[PDB]
Amino acid sequence: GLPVMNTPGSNQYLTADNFQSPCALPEFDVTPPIDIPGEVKNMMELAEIDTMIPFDLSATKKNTMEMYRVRLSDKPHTDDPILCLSLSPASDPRLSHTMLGEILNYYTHWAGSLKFTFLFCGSMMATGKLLVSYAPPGADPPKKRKEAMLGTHVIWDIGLQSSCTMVVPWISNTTYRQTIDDSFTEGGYISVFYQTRIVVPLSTPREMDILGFVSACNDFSVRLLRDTTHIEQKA
Amino acid sequence: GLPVMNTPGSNQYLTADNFQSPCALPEFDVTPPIDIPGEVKNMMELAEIDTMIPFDLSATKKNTMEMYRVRLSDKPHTDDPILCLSLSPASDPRLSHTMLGEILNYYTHWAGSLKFTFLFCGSMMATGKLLVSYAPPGADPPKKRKEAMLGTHVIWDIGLQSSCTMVVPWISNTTYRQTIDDSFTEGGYISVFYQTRIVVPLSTPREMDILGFVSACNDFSVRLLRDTTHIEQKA
Amino acid sequence: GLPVMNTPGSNQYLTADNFQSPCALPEFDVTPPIDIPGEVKNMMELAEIDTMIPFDLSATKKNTMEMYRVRLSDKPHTDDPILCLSLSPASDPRLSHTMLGEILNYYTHWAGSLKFTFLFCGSMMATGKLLVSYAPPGADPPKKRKEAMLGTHVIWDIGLQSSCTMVVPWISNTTYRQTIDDSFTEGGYISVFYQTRIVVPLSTPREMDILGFVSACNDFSVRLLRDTTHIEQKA
Amino acid sequence: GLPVMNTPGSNQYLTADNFQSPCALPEFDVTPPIDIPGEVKNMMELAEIDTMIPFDLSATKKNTMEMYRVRLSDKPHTDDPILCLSLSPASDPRLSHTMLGEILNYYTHWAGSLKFTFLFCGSMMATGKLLVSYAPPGADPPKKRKEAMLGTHVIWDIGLQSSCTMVVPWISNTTYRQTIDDSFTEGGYISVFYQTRIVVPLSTPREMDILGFVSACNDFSVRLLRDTTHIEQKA
Amino acid sequence: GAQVSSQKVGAHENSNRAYGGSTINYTTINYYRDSASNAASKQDFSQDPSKFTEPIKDVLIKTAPMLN
Amino acid sequence: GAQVSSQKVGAHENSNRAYGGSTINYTTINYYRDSASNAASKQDFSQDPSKFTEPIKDVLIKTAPMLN
Amino acid sequence: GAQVSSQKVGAHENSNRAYGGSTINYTTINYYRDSASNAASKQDFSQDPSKFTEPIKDVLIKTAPMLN
Amino acid sequence: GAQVSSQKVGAHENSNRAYGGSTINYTTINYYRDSASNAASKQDFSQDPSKFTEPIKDVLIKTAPMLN
Amino acid sequence: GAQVSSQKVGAHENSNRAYGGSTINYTTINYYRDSASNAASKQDFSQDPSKFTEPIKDVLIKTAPMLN
Amino acid sequence: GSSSTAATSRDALPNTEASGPTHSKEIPALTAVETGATNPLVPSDTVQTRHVVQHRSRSESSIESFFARGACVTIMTVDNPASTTNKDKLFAVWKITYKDTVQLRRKLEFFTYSRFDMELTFVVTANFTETNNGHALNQVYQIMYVPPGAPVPEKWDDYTWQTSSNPSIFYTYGTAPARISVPYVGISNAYSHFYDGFSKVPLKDQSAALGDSLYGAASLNDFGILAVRVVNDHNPTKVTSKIRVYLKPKHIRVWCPRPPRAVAYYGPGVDYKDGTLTPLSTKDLTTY
Amino acid sequence: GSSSTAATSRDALPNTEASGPTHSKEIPALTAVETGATNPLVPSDTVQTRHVVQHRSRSESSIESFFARGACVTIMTVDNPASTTNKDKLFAVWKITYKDTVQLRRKLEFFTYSRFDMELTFVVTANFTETNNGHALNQVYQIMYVPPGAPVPEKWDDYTWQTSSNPSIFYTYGTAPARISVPYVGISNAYSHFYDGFSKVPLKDQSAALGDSLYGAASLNDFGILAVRVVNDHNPTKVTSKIRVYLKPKHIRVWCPRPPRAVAYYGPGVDYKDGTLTPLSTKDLTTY
Ligand SMILES: CCCCCCCCCCCCCCCC(=O)O
Ligand SMILES: CCCCCCCCCCCCCCCC(=O)O
Ligand SMILES: *C(=O)CCCCCCCCCCCCC
Ligand SMILES: *C(=O)CCCCCCCCCCCCC
Ligand SMILES: *C(=O)CCCCCCCCCCCCC
Ligand SMILES: *C(=O)CCCCCCCCCCCCC
Ligand SMILES: *C(=O)CCCCCCCCCCCCC
Repeated sequence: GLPVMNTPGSNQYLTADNFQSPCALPEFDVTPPIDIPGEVKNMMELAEIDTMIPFDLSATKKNTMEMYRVRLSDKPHTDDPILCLSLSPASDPRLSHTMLGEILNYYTHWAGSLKFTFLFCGSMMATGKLLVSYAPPGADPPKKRKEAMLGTHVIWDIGLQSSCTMVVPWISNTTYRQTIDDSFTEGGYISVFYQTRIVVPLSTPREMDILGFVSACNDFSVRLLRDTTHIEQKA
Repeated sequence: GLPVMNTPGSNQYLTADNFQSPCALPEFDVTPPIDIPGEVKNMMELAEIDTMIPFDLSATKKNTMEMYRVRLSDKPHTDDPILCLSLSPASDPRLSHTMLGEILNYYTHWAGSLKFTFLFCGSMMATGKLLVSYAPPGADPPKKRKEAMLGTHVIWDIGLQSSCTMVVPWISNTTYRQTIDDSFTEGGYISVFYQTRIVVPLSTPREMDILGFVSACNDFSVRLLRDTTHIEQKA
Repeated sequence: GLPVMNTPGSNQYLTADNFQSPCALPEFDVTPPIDIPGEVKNMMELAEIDTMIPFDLSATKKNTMEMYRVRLSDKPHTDDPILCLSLSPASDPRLSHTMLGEILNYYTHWAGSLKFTFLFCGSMMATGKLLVSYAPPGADPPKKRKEAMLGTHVIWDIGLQSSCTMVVPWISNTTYRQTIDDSFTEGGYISVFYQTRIVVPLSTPREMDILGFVSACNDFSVRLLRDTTHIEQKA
Repeated sequence: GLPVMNTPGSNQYLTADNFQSPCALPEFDVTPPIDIPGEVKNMMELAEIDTMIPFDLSATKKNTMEMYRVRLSDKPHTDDPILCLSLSPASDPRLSHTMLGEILNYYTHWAGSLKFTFLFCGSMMATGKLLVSYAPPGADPPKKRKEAMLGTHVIWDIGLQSSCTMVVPWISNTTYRQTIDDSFTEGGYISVFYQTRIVVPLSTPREMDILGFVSACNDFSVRLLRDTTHIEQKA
Repeated sequence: GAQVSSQKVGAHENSNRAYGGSTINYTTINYYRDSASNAASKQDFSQDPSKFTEPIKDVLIKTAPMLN
Repeated sequence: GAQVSSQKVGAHENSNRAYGGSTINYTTINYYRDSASNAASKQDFSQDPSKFTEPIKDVLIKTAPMLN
Repeated sequence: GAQVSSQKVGAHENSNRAYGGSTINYTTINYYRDSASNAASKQDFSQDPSKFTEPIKDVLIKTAPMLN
Repeated sequence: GAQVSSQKVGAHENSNRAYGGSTINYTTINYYRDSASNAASKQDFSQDPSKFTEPIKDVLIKTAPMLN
Repeated sequence: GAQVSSQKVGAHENSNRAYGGSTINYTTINYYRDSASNAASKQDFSQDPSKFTEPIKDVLIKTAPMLN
Repeated sequence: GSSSTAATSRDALPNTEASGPTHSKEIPALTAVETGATNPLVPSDTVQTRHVVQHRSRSESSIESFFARGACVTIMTVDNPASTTNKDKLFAVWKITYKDTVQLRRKLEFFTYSRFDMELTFVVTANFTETNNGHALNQVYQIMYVPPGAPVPEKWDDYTWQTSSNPSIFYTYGTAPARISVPYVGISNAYSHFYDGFSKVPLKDQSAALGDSLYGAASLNDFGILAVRVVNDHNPTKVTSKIRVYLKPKHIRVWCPRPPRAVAYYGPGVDYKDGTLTPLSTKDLTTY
Repeated sequence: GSSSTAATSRDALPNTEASGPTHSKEIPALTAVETGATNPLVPSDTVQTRHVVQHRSRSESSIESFFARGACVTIMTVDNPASTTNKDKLFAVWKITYKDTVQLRRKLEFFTYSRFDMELTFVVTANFTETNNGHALNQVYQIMYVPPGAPVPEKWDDYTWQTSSNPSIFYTYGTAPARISVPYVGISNAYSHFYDGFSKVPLKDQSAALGDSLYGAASLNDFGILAVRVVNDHNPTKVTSKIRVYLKPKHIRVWCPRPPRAVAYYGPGVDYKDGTLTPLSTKDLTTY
């Protein structure tokens, strides 16, 4: 026979291998594909779709439809935050179960720009200006508009175009970040503030909700496939 | 030796494999073929041959020559069925032991059109019109001519051409059906009715038989080879 | 290393295999051939050589020089046989230990034409005509000249050409026969009769011997190598 | 992986094999050769060098310098031998420890011509004629000049060219001889006789020595490598 | 002495610069002198079933009366 | 019937007369007639996400008002 | 340094676009320097049996008397 | 897709019609798509040590005074 | 990068359309970068023994007197 | 160097053509099965059809593919007992056949005649039988093909196991199942799955006993035997082993189709046994 | 690169030609076996024949194919006992020959002389012998070829097993049977299966004892010995092993055909033994 010499690795089963193997059903008459609508070629296509953020995970709102509603009101101007969220897309509880977060939990590393879009759901008669902010990490997390306004931000004017997008540009020391809470690869702070105040005329609801959505930009990628902690099978 | 590394599958014996192996009788002087009549190249050639259906499997007729005879008579017109059969060619007891059925029991999946041909065996003086029907599944199985007549059907006029063929066109949701009784891949209903009635003159038998045959059309195929339940070896 | 996958047959030793193997004496200075007379290229060359038949295996003649001598005499014409032998070249006791028979006992199958040559060893003054016969199988084996004369035969006139050959043409239902006694592949009957009678003048021996020889023709072949029952080693 | 099937021989270690194997010191900076005088390319080059024969292995001379000296004297002519030796170069005790003999004891077979050269070490005033003989085997070994003179021989005249060579031409039935004492491949007899006598004038030593040497000719070869019995290691 | 043949591809991977599309071939080399040692090629032929389905001496024209 | 393709090299060894630089290729030969037996080539295609991200009938121009 | 030779095919599979017909060859490569290591090729010659069956000095013409 | 390269031969066998002399080459074929799977080629480059031994802004001329 | 060389055939099988005669070659491919890993080729040279058998300064003519 | 590759088994079946309403003297539906022919209709002969590009093929029901599987044809038992046993060391002898089991036999018997190369694969298993703690070293088995006429072994260790000419496989326990191929070895131009005849003509002039033979039997199918032994000498702890033989008919041609076996097999011929003759179950004529 | 490939062993034999009635002075049937020739007839010389295209060949009876099988030529016993044994560890010594068994010997002896390369395959089996529960670890065997003249081992562990020059095989128990090839190594131009002579000429002038030697013996066939040992040190539980040696003569030529051995072998020469000289059985001259 041809002289051969077995190397290390011989007879192992690596579950990530990629080898040929004999067919148990030779000459099977395979059914051809049809052109089904909705084919997907890459998981990042799903990450580019806006999905809604469960912002309010208070003890009574978490795990109910109310977790998605951020309540605003026509109260006098304040510089205090409407919401505060950490840019940890696979591990902050508000982002980790969005479609982007749930795909990032099958990978160890993420990189690229993200975007947050907010939808105003008050009445047509309600007006207002809000400030949406992203502060890259390393300083006191913004708790007042004065600090949030110094980072990346969009001042949103509410009106006929119902929604507003803030892009979180990829700003990072490492070339990829971890998909777990980690200080070395921390991403910074997202916050929303009242810029002026919500104003309504009489006979109008004085309280209303905004909804927020997150999606990846076209420069976004992930790597190092891994199992997720989001499902388990006990016994 | 050439460095090699064994992969999974090494040393297994897959009974469906297709490998080379050393010859125990090298340089054997093989006897050449002769041109024997009747060579077969594909099992579906056998499925295209008409074979006779054991339609009447009553407790006293089953397993006797009488199971193949469908008795008709010159009785007054009725809309009630002469016979009722399910289009389950490998598992309805009337079809599963025909040559088509017995080949389909070596495969898991079947697809394509079928055809039923009936032979009138009464006297030359007997006349009549019958209605042969195929109703694709999903509605009440036809028990009256009124319903059977709404599906695929052939009205057979008895006469010098002794026989009549109804084609069961391949009409199916799945691209292949199972060769077992299964609702998801059910095939529908075959039935025969009196269209007018059998009429005979005097001095003529008033009762007579028809024989039915089934065969596959040229668009018929099977796949996923499997063992049959039609033979066993106990101990 | 190159990814490989062991198949069935791996590590077996098939005694009929034909593989390469490492040399235990590399660069050995091999002695060259010389042109020795008598080289043989195929065992059937040996089967084409006439060797003498032990025709008379009676209890007192078997295993002695007398077994090779067929005794004739000048007795009055009879239609009764001088000898009777079955055409089973590897298993009839008279043929199986001839060179043809002993080579056929290393093979399972034989095919082709054979030939029997008889040598008259009486005095020059003795004359006679004999009938040598081959009857292909399926009828009563010839015990009288009347029946033997209906098959393949040669009438031998004794004279200056001392010997006479009868060819047993390959006449067989199967394409090869078994090298054991077997009815399905039986070969038929060889017999010799007096055609007129042996005649001698006075002062001449009235009894004398003939010797017979068998050899294969150029259309003869064997196959399926096997061990012989003609040698053993007890304990 | 590529389907493979292990043959016999797999995993054995044949000490005469010749395979590749991984290097334990990859990219080692090897020291280059220099042109050292005295390179040898084949062991038979050493066999072609004259080395001295221990002819006299008497109980008191063996294993001393005296074993190499063959003593002659000016005694009256005799036809009796000065020395007698068998042509068994690897196994006669006088030849087996010469360089030729010790190389032949690493091989099973030897073939070719040999040569014996004798050196006269008497004084310049001593003269004489000797007869050196080789008798190929199969007859009474020569013990008298009369018989030795009938085989291959050289009559040596002692004089200014101090030495004389007799060639033992390869004369053998087999194409190679064994390197052990063996009758079938025996080589014959070497002997030396006085042809006239040694003569010296007065005031001259009347006894003196000759030394003999053996070497292979350019047609000499050996084969089938084997271990020698000339070295051992007890426990 | 390699035999290169094409595969009939059933499920195609998302690839046409390596798998699914640009005809995927496979290679066979016979290692033995005896052809009985060979694997099966499975490159087999079909035939018309007529010697079993229509063994009648005079040709069947299906649109015509079989008996005439 | 070998398929030769190129590797996308990540870490490069200090070498450009053998490894890192002069395009490193790899070889694939299929051993089986059934394409289901094949390894995955991983030479896969991407597509625009628009059928999910922008399934609207009238084209989205991002610099313009979405509602007009 | 491959040797390609043809097989004498006995049973032929139903195939002439891969097996039975278009001459089936096989391949041999010797792996060893010593020819004693080689497998047997079995490509052997036959000869006329005459040196054993007809070793007579004057040629045998079978239609003629052997003794004349 | 074989890579053939030469070996730097250290000890040479007594041979120049097969080993020692007429450049001995070796062959490499990569079996995997990922270049991390590759063996090391060891065909590596050297460089001048100057970025460590002479990191001075004005060029060192060794025959000259270093300080001038 | 295969080396093909010829074998010196000792016993020849009855064959000249495959074995014994039409020069039988064998193939070698080195799998390793280090030449120490190579098998021995055994394609070796001989030399004249003169540096040991005739190391004399003035040439030996055997038909002549060695001392003159 | 490289060779590169008329209806084939994997070709797509015919497309359905669109067909519309009809009113004419053409009568595809009427026929006469008395002729012995099957009516060659397709759906467009009796209903309106649309156009359909057909992609299905009959690739898996070619003769080769229908038979491309190893099937178990026998189980052979052997053992290696202590030397102190009263009982002889068991070696096995099996007359080669596909008729000792039923599944492959039924598939081949869809046809009257066949030609094929045979691949045999051997699966070997072993076990201890006496509730003892003694051990055994790895066994080697000899599988010897003894063709008709060769001496059948009478003892596990007699001279016949020398195998100078019979082919033998020495299989090592725990390695990949052994495997060999054999050519088409029939003494006829095809193997006969059915032989309607005898091996002897009984003659009037001969006793009935002398002219008698079994119906349907002939050496057409005598292929000899496999003889199997454990090569290892006797061991103090007894080990028993089984060799399962799998047959795959490859490179196969078949002729003259037959109705498949419908009642249980009963010996190597077509005979049937009382009490097994009712394959069909009860079903009423007008019940779906 | 690729080499691609006068009567050959697998060529079809000659066709039968059609021949009709005859009446003439041509006399194929009459002959004279005194000449030493066999009459070269074919059936058309003595009967009417039809034309037949002959397809049979003599491919399996070429010399190479007749001998293309490994045959057992010896069984060697070795063991590995406890160190406390009174008995020495058994290593085996076998003088290489094909005459210790009978089947290959009889086939080679259809000829007087032969030339071939030899393939040796080694099947190794082992077992426990004392009804004990103790165990043993996997054994390695050394098979050393000791050519004539080399020191034969006297102990399982003496210096000769160093094998610096003898070829040795170290075989690991449970792996594929070991195998090597050897060239034609005869000291003659062909191996002699029969040598009608002596290795010594007895001389008148010498004692009879000094000139004596065995009839038919010569170093033509002394090939040395195989020496085999279990390399593992002594173990508390004794294991016994057997090495079966199989010889296949490949690349073979043979000369001068002989009648095959017809009575039992009796030693390494052609001698026979009383009581074995009756190979033929009883059969009456006029009985079929
Ligand atoms: C060492 C293994 C040797 C195997 C030997 C196989 C011997 C030939 C077997 C022929 C199988 C025949 C199958 C069809 C039988 C039939 O005619 O009904
Ligand atoms: C490590 C294994 C070495 C094997 C050594 C084989 C030694 C040569 C054997 C020659 C076998 C001769 C067979 C024919 C004998 C004869 O002349 O009768
Ligand atoms: C055609 O056969 C020539 C191309 C050779 C390609 C490499 C062959 C791979 C190894 C086959 C070894 C010989 C098998 C007995
Ligand atoms: C294309 O395939 C021709 C080049 C062949 C290169 C060598 C093939 C290596 C061995 C493949 C064996 C066949 C696998 C079933
Ligand atoms: C001729 O030999 C050149 C074609 C080479 C084809 C591939 C060789 C397959 C591996 C052989 C390795 C060397 C064996 C010692
Ligand atoms: C370049 O690669 C073409 C030359 C091919 C030579 C033979 C390849 C040897 C086997 C490689 C198998 C594929 C490895 C995944
Ligand atoms: C020269 O080497 C090019 C011809 C390649 C023939 C096939 C190579 C066989 C496999 C070698 C693998 C690489 C070894 C590290």
